[PDB]
Amino acid sequence: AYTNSFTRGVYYPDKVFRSSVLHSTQDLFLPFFSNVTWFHNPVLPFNDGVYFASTEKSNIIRGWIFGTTLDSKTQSLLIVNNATNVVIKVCEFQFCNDPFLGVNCTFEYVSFKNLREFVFKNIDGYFKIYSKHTPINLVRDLPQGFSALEPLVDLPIGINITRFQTLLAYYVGYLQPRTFLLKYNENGTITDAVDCALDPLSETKC
Amino acid sequence: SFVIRGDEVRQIAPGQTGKIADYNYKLPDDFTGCVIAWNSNNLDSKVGGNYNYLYRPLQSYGFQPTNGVGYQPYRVVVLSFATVCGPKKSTNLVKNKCVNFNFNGLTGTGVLTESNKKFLPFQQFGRDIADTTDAVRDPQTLEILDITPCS
Ligand SMILES: *[C@@H]1O[C@H](CO)[C@@H](O)[C@H](O)[C@H]1NC(C)=O
Ligand SMILES: *[C@@H]1O[C@H](CO)[C@@H](O)[C@H](O)[C@H]1NC(C)=O
Ligand SMILES: *[C@@H]1O[C@H](CO)[C@@H](O)[C@H](O)[C@H]1NC(C)=O
Ligand SMILES: *[C@@H]1O[C@H](CO)[C@@H](O)[C@H](O)[C@H]1NC(C)=O
Ligand SMILES: *[C@@H]1O[C@H](CO)[C@@H](O)[C@H](O)[C@H]1NC(C)=O
Ligand SMILES: *[C@@H]1O[C@H](CO)[C@@H](O)[C@H](O)[C@H]1NC(C)=O
Repeated sequence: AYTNSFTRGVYYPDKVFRSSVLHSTQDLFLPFFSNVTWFHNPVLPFNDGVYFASTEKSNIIRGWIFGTTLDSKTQSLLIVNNATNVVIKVCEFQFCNDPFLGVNCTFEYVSFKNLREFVFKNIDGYFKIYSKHTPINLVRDLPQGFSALEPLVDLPIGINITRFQTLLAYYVGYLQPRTFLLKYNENGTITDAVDCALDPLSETKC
Repeated sequence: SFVIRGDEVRQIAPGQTGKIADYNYKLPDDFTGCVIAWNSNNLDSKVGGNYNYLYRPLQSYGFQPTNGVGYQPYRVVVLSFATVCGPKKSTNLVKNKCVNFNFNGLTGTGVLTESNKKFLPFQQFGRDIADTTDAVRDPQTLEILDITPCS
C-alpha cells in the first residue's frame, strides 16, 4: 500500500530567521509527489533519513525504536510516550519479538481527527527531530497541503542507526539530498517550497 | 572514588608503581585527567579501627584518628577525561553603543538596539537578504536586538 506525498515533508533546515526572502538550501527532504509506504511493527531501514506521518483518533502509536540490531547487542534509542510524559532512553535494551503497548545507559530524559508529522535524521551523531501538529478531517490518506515542521528535540547520541520500528495508520517516507527553494513570509515561517528535482518548471523556478 | 592511606596517595599517578597502582587502581601511562585527594581522618577513621577499606588476597587498613598523617585515610577522586564542557561566564549587555558582541554562535562588532522583529521560538539568529546577521536573540533574556553596524 502506497499513498501520494504531494507537498509535505518540509521542515526548517536551521534556526535562522528569514523574512520576505526566497532562500535556496540543500538538505535531506522528502521528495514531492513521491510514494510513501502506507501501513494500517514491521522492520524498516534508516537509509538516509525517514519522514514519519501518522493520523490518530485515539492515540494508538506511542513511540519509536531506533538502532541497528535492537536485540540487547548495542546502544539503541527508545523514545516512548506513555500517555503522560515523553521518555527518551538510549540504553542497550532487550526488545521482544513483537513489541507493543496495551491499554548500559548514557542519556535519559523524561518530559481521523489529528495529523502528526515527524522527521528523524542522524547527522554527525546528532539526532534531529522535527514535528508539527494540525487538526484534520480525513480518513483515506494524508491531506493535500503545505506545512512546516519545527525542531524540538536535539539528541547528541553519537549512535549509529540503520533500522527503526514503530510502536503502537501511519506513513513512512525517505529523505534524499535535493535542493529546495523555501518561501519565507513576513513572520519567518515557511509558506511554500519548490523541489528543484521535480520537473523542468521547478528547475526554472529554482 | 576510593579511600586509600595517606602514604599511598602518591601512587595514584600515571607511570607510578606500588601495591595500589599494581593491584587496586592502575592508571594509564598517557592518562588525561585530574586527581583530587583530601584527608578523611575525622570522617572515615574510627577509634576502634575502620577496616571497611580493603586493598590487594586482600588486606584491610587500620584507619584511626590517633594515627599519623601518612596512616590517615584519604578520599581520592580521579576524574578521567562531547557532552561535558566547561562553564561559560556571561557579561552585562549595553545597548545603543558600538560594541564587540559575543553571542552563542557568532562574534562581531556592531550597535545593539531594540528591534521590532518577531522571531520564532526555536530561532536564535536572523539573516538579511545578502547573507549577513541583522538581528540576534539574547540567550538569557527572550528579546530580539538589531545589530546595526558601527558608523
Ligand atoms: C511510485 O511513483 C511513481 C511516480 O514516479 C508512480 O508512477 C508509481 O505508480 C508509484 N508506485 C506505487 C506503488 O504507487
Ligand atoms: C512512563 O515511563 C517512565 C519511565 O520510562 C516512568 O518514570 C513514568 O512514571 C511513566 N509514566 C506513566 C504515566 O506510567
Ligand atoms: C555494559 O557494557 C560492558 C562493557 O563495557 C559489559 O561488560 C556489560 O555486560 C554491559 N552490561 C549490560 C547490562 O549490557
Ligand atoms: C558507526 O560506524 C562507523 C563505521 O562507519 C564506526 O567507525 C563507528 O565507531 C560506529 N559508531 C558506533 C557508535 O558504533
Ligand atoms: C503574523 O502574525 C500576526 C499575529 O501575531 C498576524 O496578524 C499576521 O497576519 C501574520 N503575518 C503573516 C505574514 O503571516
Ligand atoms: C536565566 O535566569 C534568569 C533569572 O535571573 C531568567 O530571568 C532568565 O529567563 C533565564 N534564562 C533562561 C534562558 O532560562
